[PDB]
Amino acid sequence: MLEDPMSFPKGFLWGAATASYQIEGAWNEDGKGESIWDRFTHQKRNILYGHNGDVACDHYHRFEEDVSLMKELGLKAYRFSIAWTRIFPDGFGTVNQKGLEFYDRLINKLVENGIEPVVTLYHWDLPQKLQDIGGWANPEIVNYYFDYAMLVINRYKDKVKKWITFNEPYCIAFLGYFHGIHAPGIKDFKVAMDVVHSLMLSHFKVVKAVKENNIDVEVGITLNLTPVYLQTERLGYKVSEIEREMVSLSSQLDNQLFLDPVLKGSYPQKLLDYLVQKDLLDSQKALSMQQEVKENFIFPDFLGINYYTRAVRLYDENSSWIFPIRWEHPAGEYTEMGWEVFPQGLFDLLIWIKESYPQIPIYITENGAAYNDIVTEDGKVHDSKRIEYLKQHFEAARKAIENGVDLRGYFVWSLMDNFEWAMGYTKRFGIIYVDYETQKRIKKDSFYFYQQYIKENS
Amino acid sequence: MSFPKGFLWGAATASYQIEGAWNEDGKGESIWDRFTHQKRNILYGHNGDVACDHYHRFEEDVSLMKELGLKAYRFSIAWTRIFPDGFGTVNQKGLEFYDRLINKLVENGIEPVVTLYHWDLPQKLQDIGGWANPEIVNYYFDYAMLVINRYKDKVKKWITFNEPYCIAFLGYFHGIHAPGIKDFKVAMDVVHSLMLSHFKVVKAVKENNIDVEVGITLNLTPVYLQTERLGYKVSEIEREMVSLSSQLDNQLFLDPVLKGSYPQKLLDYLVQKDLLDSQKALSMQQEVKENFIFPDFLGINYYTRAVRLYDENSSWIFPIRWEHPAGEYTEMGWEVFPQGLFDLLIWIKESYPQIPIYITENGAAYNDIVTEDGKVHDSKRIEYLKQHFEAARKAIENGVDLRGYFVWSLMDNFEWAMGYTKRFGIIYVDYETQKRIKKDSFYFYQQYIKENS
Ligand SMILES: OC[C@H]1O[C@@H](O)[C@H](O)[C@@H](O)[C@@H]1O
Ligand SMILES: OC[C@H]1O[C@@H](O)[C@H](O)[C@@H](O)[C@@H]1O
Ligand SMILES: [Cl-]
Repeated sequence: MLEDPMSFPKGFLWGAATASYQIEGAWNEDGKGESIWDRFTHQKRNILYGHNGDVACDHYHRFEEDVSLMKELGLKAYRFSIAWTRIFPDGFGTVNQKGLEFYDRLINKLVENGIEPVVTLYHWDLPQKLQDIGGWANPEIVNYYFDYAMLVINRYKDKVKKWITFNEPYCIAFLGYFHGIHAPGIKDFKVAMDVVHSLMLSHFKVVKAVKENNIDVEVGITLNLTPVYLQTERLGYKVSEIEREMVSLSSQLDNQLFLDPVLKGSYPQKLLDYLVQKDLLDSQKALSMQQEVKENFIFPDFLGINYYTRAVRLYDENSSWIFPIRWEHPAGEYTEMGWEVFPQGLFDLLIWIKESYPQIPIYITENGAAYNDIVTEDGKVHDSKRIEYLKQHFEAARKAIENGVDLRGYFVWSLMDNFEWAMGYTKRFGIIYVDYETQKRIKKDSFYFYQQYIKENS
Repeated sequence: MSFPKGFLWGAATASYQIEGAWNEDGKGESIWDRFTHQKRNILYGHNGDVACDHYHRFEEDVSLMKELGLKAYRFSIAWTRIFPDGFGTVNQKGLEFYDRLINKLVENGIEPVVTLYHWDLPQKLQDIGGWANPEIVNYYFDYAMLVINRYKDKVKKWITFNEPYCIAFLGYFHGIHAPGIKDFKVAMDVVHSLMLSHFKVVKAVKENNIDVEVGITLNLTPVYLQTERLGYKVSEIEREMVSLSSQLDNQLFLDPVLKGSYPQKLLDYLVQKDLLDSQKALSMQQEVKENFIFPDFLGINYYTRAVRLYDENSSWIFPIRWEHPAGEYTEMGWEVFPQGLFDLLIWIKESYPQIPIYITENGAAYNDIVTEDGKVHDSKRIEYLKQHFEAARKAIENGVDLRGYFVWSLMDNFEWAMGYTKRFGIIYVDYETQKRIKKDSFYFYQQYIKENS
């Protein structure tokens, strides 16, 4: 007998996500200090086409129009980040009132319109003045971050009930400090590992203070997770032990390095051991890292997940990577990022978290796709592939819920086309198209699709 | 709007990829027998010792061709089956194999098209420098003329080389193909040995009034600018540097083959970057000019395009990087882009002297699964072929002298450094049993040939 389909729970947070550097512009206005991304994009050869976020989507100026679009869409929630440099131009010291006033006005406008604000405290825009003294590799950054975080939490806790300490610490550490393709452009694995640990301790400090002081907000963190699959199993071959081990270690670096500390109070020990055995990490640091996460661990209120695609990997002795593995690209649909469209990966990932970690509310804090959108003569954007991407992932999410995953919300990346970091403006993820010459917002077909989807699933 | 009368609908294979019997009947060792027998060279330690065992099973395979309704079949002759040491003693068992294959093809009304060299140089000749040793040209020529003279009554189309780009750069620069050397200057030597080898064969055929056609197969990758995809203005430096990268892929072999000179701006760039001795640049142009002869046809292997853009940070020999456009990709990580085949063919027609063109390879790798009822529902391969057939048709409609189309491949086979992990066949091969299973694409193509002939 047909029992009602499990649907999205009541109160499920259908949302859209942005980040301060990617949309705000006004990079030097009203006392805002220089961020590491201001510095990074103003230097040669770091960004495609020499693009920068000086203006971006001009959201600092046009936020009222953007909240109006959010209201039209029927978003239950909006995830955005606060620019540390608008609050503390120098990272610490004097507070910039005009920065507070911007966020006061944005947050109030959201609440007036019935949209739940969800704030990312750190989405990659460290004050350049703190980078000048080591940045995340300097242990004292932990305290400067904490002071910033508690200031904005105490200011906005009446209206903002969900706080994300960090967006994607994997990217911050390894892209910012190992690969150097993101600000601050450093290229040193051991420094990247110091950063990993600084971010964890920062996170725990904020979670601990909210709990200890009985502040009525929820604190979580956002991790990018990329489910890893074996090409050997795709081919129907037998998997060797060495391949199983090496691919698993590569998966642990992507997926468990932050998940394990955040939810279980320890780093993945096999990965740390490997990194020590390959002289990529000092034994003394591996040991102290482990001791310190255990000492400081506290369980968060929710887990945020950024999901886009999977990886398919296989053993490769000849590889120049830190593990003897190579990637394979399975046949199928790919985005302008060269990312495989693989909704099953979202389902598999969510089931894996349910089965492998203590229960915790989960939010998908980012999911979306980049297509080379064209504005038609009638001023429309017929982004049918984006619609299909989103429909399929929404259904992956539904199915996870049907299997008892505690999913409480879903934030499309992005509300609007924006500055895609080192790729500049070349990658469009919006459900709203932004003409960068005029700053006109054009609703893509995906906007109308999402609007209807929310209506039918709330 | 129709395919011309007598259009050669075909399928293509290569000796090392299908034959097996790698050391039977006195066959010499090739650089691919050596390459696959060293560790770390091929995925999963795969080798071509057995492959599809076509050496033994060719009669079944020819019946499948007949069933398919192929007008033509492109295959390669293994030099090491004919001259085990590359020169000297002629092996009769080798000759007898190609005798029987060619006879069986002709008997079934299928036109044989022979690639003389599809990458399997005798190891004995590599021992003395291979394609970098100028004497190779004469060893190759003697092999070529022997087989041409033997089979010219039944084989009217001969391809000197399959993809000299791959031979030189993948074999002698990147070293991911046999013989696994990594030296760009040696690769440029190889480029030139291949061009002179080509001209020598074309010349002897025409000079001796041998009634066959001689061509060459080049892999061509049409190149597109990400900057144009984004609707931005193109800078002069990007246009120049991406253009140089396309010339290395495309014009480096086309220009000598059809026009009798190498692309000068590329040579100049390679000289400027100490990638090519100035002296060699000069001699290359002079020697190609002296030996140039126009061929009877051009073979094109087309699979995909490249989208490129400028990158000063790049570690490649040009300051460029690739972009991956949104769309469908194959198991090779290749964009499905049938427009690239049309654009490429219009470009050949507009840029070079008129010449019959054959698509000597086109196809796609998908991760084929045999169902529980013994079928393979390769609907994506069907879609791939359908769209590329339509691009070929559009090229004809627009005045391109396209005279045939060979699907890569008749059957799943050894995909070089990827081993057996990539399946390009319209026929599935179970390597444990050597069973051939017709994929859905087999019947699609069967029907398409009947409707377009
Ligand atoms: O690359 C697409 C998006 O991926 C997310 O993980 C990041 O948080 C965003 O800042 C980025 O724009
Ligand atoms: O990569 C697929 C195919 O591409 C062609 O260019 C080559 O001639 C074949 O030997 C190869 O298997
Ligand atoms: Cl309080």
